[PDB]
Amino acid sequence: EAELSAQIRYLTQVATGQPHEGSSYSSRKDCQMALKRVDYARLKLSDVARTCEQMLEN
Amino acid sequence: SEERREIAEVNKKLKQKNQQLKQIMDQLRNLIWDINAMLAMRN
Repeated sequence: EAELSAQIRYLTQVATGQPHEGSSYSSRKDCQMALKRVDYARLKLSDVARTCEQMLEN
Repeated sequence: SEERREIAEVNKKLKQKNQQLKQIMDQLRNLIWDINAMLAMRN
């Protein structure tokens, strides 16, 4: 009874009835763009290494 | 006269080598340009 009454009191102190307009979307978006930059560079490095292997292969 | 054919052999050899080097160089140029463009737009 003590714990649940205390937590209903604490929830009464920090309730607002409003849907919390904060977010973390933009940072996730920028992190996704950074990772796709890295992936693009990886594919291009694979292609350059493959042409180097074709040149050295003969 | 055979040394002329030797010259033609090595000429064809490094013709192919130079064209492959040009492809490697073009891909490096394009990767550098893409990196600089994509990193320039992030700000």
